[PDB]
Amino acid sequence: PLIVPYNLPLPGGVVPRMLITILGTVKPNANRIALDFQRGNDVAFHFNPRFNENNRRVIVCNTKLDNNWGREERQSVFPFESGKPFKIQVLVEPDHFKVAVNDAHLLQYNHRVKKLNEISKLGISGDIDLTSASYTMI
Ligand SMILES: Cc1ccc(S[C@@H]2O[C@H](CO)[C@H](O)[C@H](n3cc(-c4c(F)c(F)c(F)c(F)c4F)nn3)[C@H]2O)cc1
Repeated sequence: PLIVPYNLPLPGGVVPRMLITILGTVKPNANRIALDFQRGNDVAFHFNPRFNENNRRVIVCNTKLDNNWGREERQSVFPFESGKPFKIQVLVEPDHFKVAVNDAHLLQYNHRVKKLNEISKLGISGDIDLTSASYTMI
């Protein structure tokens, strides 16, 4: 397995038609997972499965600008399961990141950070065994 937290450079930033694929297995009794598409210290797109937020499972998405988190976007469809292998696909579209988990569409996140070419790393952290993280153009 790859070492978590893992940094995946995104050379030249992201662009529409770029597909990022993350394969891993959720740890037993997981609490949290995060993907962080970063523009320097800013987080353009934070994708954060929470397994126990007041006894509910929820995906929280947000952006961090100058160390401040913005308005959260929440999704109660929750396709992750402790102990189980998953696939996350993040497709960059012109106006949003489009996320599918285990081949099922999950959510879209409209671009708040609009300098897509400056979003040039992806951090992967939290309660997973990370098998692979890669990108390709579709
Ligand atoms: C005013 C206010 C008060 C409380 C909060 S709570 C905050 O909410 C954010 C989304 O709006 C982020 O989720 C943020 N956050 C989570 C992580 C994280 C992770 F999600 C992992 F999965 C992980 F493995 C790890 F190491 C982490 F550090 N880092 N920052 C959270 O602290 C936010 C605003």
